Amino acid sequence: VVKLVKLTFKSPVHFGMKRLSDSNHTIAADTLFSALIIEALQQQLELSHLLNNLVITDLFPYNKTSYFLPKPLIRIEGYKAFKKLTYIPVENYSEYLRGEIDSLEASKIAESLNLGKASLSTKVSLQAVDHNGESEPYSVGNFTFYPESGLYFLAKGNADTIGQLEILMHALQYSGIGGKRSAGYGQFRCTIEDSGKFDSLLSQTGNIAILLSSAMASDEELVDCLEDARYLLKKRTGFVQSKTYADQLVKKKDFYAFSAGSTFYQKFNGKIFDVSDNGRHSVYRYAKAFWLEGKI
Amino acid sequence: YSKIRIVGKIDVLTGLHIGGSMIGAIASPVVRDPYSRLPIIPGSSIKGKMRSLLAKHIGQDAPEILRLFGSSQKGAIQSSRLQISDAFFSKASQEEFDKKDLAYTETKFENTISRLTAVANPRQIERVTRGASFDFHIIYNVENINEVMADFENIKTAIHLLENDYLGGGGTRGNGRIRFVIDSIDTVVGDFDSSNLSIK
Amino acid sequence: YSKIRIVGKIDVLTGLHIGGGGETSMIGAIASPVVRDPYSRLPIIPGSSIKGKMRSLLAKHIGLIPGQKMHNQDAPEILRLFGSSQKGAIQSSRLQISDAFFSKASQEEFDKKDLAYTETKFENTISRLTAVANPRQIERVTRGASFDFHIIYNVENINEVMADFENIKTAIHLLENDYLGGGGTRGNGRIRFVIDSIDTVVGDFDSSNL
Amino acid sequence: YSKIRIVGKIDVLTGLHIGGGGETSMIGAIASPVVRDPYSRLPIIPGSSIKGKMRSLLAKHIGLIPGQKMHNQDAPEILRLFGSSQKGAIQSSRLQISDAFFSKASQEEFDKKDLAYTETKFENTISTAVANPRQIERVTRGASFDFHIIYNVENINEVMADFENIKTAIHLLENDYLGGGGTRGNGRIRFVIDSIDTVVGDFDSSNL
Amino acid sequence: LAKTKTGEMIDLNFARKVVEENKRVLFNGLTTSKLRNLLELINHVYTKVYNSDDTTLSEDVRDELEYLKVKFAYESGREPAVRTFIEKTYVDKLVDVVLKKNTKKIFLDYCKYFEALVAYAKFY
Amino acid sequence: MELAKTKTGEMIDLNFARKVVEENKRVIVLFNGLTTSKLRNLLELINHVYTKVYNSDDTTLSEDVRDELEYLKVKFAYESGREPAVRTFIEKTYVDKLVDVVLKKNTKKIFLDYCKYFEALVAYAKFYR
Amino acid sequence: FKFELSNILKGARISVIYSGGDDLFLIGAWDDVISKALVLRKAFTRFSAGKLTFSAGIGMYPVKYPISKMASETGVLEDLAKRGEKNQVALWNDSKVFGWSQLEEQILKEKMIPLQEALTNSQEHGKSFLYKMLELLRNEDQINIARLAYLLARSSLSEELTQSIFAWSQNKQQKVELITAIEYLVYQIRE
Repeated sequence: VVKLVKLTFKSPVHFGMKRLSDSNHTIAADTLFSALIIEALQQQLELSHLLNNLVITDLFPYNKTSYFLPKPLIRIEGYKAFKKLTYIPVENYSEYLRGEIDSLEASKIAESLNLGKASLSTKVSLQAVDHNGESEPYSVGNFTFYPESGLYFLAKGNADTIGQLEILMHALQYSGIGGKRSAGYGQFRCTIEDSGKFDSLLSQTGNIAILLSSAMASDEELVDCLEDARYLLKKRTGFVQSKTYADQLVKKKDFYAFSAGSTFYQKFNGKIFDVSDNGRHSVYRYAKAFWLEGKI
Repeated sequence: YSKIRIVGKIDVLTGLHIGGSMIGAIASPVVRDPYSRLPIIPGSSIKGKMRSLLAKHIGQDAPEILRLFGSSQKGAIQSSRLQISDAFFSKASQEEFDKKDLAYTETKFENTISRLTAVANPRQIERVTRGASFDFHIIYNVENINEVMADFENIKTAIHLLENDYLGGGGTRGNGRIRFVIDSIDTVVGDFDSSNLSIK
Repeated sequence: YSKIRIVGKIDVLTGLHIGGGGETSMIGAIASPVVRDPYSRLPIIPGSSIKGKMRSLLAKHIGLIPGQKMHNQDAPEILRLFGSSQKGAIQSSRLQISDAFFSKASQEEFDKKDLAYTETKFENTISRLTAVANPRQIERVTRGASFDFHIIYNVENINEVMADFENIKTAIHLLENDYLGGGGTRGNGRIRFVIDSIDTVVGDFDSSNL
Repeated sequence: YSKIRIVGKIDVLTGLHIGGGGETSMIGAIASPVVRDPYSRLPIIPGSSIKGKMRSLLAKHIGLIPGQKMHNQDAPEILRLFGSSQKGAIQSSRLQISDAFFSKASQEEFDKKDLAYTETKFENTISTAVANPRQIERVTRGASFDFHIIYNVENINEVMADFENIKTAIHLLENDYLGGGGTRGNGRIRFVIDSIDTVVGDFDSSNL
Repeated sequence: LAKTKTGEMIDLNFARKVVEENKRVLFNGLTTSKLRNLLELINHVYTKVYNSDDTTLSEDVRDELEYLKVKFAYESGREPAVRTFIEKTYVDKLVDVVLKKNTKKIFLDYCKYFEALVAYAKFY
Repeated sequence: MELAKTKTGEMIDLNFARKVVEENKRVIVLFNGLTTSKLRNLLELINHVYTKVYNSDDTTLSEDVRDELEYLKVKFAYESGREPAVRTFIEKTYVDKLVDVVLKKNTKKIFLDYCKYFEALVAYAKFYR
Repeated sequence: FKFELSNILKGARISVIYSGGDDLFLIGAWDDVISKALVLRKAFTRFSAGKLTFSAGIGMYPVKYPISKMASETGVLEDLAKRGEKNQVALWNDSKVFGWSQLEEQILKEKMIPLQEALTNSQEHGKSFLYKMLELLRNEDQINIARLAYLLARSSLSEELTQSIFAWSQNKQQKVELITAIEYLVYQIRE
């Protein structure tokens, strides 16, 4: 049961990269899945459905006109325009896979992305000032989406899993996503419905398979999948966000996952990876693979 | 788990200058939405001002302050009950300012008479114009039902102080007087009841 | 924590000229307009103006330390009242002056008798050599106007509230004897603090004595 | 820091005319109206006029520096009394001469005698012997305005010299004219001091 | 101010209309000096009303306006051109209308009408 | 700007103000001998009503403002009669026609635009001298 | 970009943070940085004999401004300068993207230097006149052209300079250059 979930962000969102100052347009599937797991823990919903039957996709830009998908990593025959290009609309995706898109069209597509404006809010901490100290400046990156634009993701799962996802997303609307939530960022409203265009696009058979989420194969299937594969091993890491994990904030075990848009000739079913060591509970890093087939 | 939505307005009783350039221009421009250019109140500023005022009222290391506004101390990790989103220039106030053709932000010229040379150093500070209303959205998290009444009493005290104490800016010199208007208090998530709960 | 509210009105005497933003003025119009509240286009007395003027007067009355340069080098009473920013000794300003907006009573009194809130005063500048006069149009608030002023005192040390309010009264007396605005040495800015309603808006502190 | 108040009255001798810059006037009337207080619609002697005239007269009496271009180049005593704006040498103006409002006693006297506070003197300008009619509104003779002067004690030792300069300036202003049209007679005035009191500070005003 | 014949309203534009109607010479031989004397007669009471703050016309002002009517009648007798000017401009009736109104606003409106008469007579 | 059209049909704006000042500039006597002081007197007559409307925020012109505008027309006619140069200035600049136009329109914006046109006239007269 | 770049920057108060194959990043005195950027463009034209061009971004920051923030903002300026027509320098704000010849000659030589000459020669003028001009030019209300003409008429400046300033103000793509020249001059003549 594929469900497209669109998110319109009332407030600017951090979605920070490794730096707090750094701001990203979107977040990977692991971040959204961690948010869902946190919400399920708060809402006291069972995690079996999310861990087993739920397959989500990296949040992707969408404008007033089209929905954007990550640029597939395929051989192309003005390479700089393609390299700077990051997201391709749904209709142009098949054309890009076939290779009909040229450098001028690639630049036009990259300019067509009207997701939002990235800014760097400058803030201070006055906690030290009371204690005979000095204010500490810091910077929080943010990405203010244009009113029609937002972030969408496809979630595939069982009907019960889809309903639990609906409840979790309804709660996450007010919980928020990304960084510096509960400090004025990350608030959004989500609308989840069946998407005809994505249901048709996913129901395709092609010689190549494109990752729609930050995923990583298990050690048994990596040998099969990695052959003839064009990918981008993105470093996913960070600190654990929970109250019961440890007395203090502890970094997650460093993880490396194939980025969205990576093309594999042989598909692999991703695995929920545990990146928690010496903690009271387990930290789930979502690396389940959402695949889109295509012909090149 | 319950989530209580608090939607209201912040009325700028006296020009609000949150802040955060060109020669002979505003050297301290207020924070604005990068796309719409409308002046906004960061949720960080509201949260910090409320936390500081409530800390002064309680006295931060107080358990109420840590639970309400979040804590990351060793052995004390507490999610912030109050998620105070950025207050945005309300559409009604935007229309009111478009009528009469008034700028959303005023450039207030100030100077600095020194004690040594008596010379004046000038500054042009941008302030959100008086009479502007910001739509503020806050989410309260019910981690413990027994603590909800005490937390909302603390929020009421903080809001009263923030109605008496300026918001972000040079408020001791007048820049930042605000008034809170609580339009609604609803429980978006959960079966909790917020009818008795009142911010003001 | 206690917050004491001083709500009253400042009644103009000679007419004060708190200069505005120096916006683009019409040729032959007021060369130096007053600061006005943009929403109501009414002249106001900024809280920064009152605070700075009374702080400077109080510092002069107490006595400036020799070779004083920064504001944070004031007397400890002035630093305690109006605040300090010295690194490692940041004292919070107990006094939070607010902009004194044009009072509704005086606004109605000016709507009656067909009186404009601000009057354009013509002045000149006789040259020291050529004896030529340069015209100048200065906007000044009318003498009969009144501005509702709002101050808030924060009770940080209950023992020092009496001394701080005595300093506040001394500064108000100085400001009444002095001017509040631009051109006071030429007769623009005389005021008086007629109404004073000191009440404890927040806390258990008793402000009846104050 | 001592604020010394000099309160008194100033009474016109030949008719004071401080113009208001012209205003809506019927043809042949109110050609050059006098400056009036907007609130009471009453004639007023601006503090700016008194201070400027006294400063200029004191500068002339002391002696202007050759080729003086700005008022910040007067004598040091004048700069310490009436203020200075020189770069790096700013001197606070101890004299804070304020607007001389129409005295209530004189206003009620004029009301009792059915006399207008201001006389519209009708004069002309002979050219060809062609005149140019004009109605100058000058303050009626015998009208007293209460003047209030604040003196700040920036330096205690200099108070005697500053007040001697103030007395000299008052003497010059009484001897000279005030406002405009002095060469034609209108603008001669007289000071009647009521009391010099040190409202603020420990300084003694009895000697002053 | 007042209503003329056929619904016409006394106004500065009406003053221009009267001046252009009587133009041929003006008002069957009116000169600038006679109108100037009439304006001088207006000037004293105008200044008296302008100085007074009270909206209601003072008693001495009303008596001055009655004497103004008398002096207008005398001027009309002295010169036929002045009589023609008065009857064409309806100034004499305007003085009575102002007295009836007993308001500073109506008096200043009448003074502005007479000022417009003088200005348009000078212009034409 | 966007006030009215001249008899010839040329649009009236700040550019038209500069153009008419340039046309009447004769070498520098402007508008057939118009001295600066006469123009400044007309500008002060403008500035009275300009301040009255600038303080006010009402979109429609208040009745007192309309009466002062009609009195302004009267003063313009009086100055035209008293000084031929002022008459030429008003005729070439079409100021009186613009006053009746703003009286017809009865808008704060159109009055402010007319005041800006008069200010441009004064500024360009000072500049082209 | 390794040796001749060092030869070009000889007496300037500039520290070259790095200079790669094509990328160059240097922080120094604002006026020195702008002047040496212009000199570097001229020497690049001389060495490349036309042909290759380069586009740059110049930003002005306080001394205590964070290095990361300065680098990021200057990179944004350079990216905007690259956008559309290349061989452009984005000076200070994003509104001031100008061609190299436009910045070197049409702004500094054409407008900034005459203004500096007038302000230094005039004994009755100063920074206040420059700031009044700047406010009139930045107001952008279509009426401030007349007020600027009035100010210039009362200014008692050079007749040719007065006419040049009025002509620059009356036309876009030259009013912004005059604003840039005035801002550069007032920055230069700060105490």
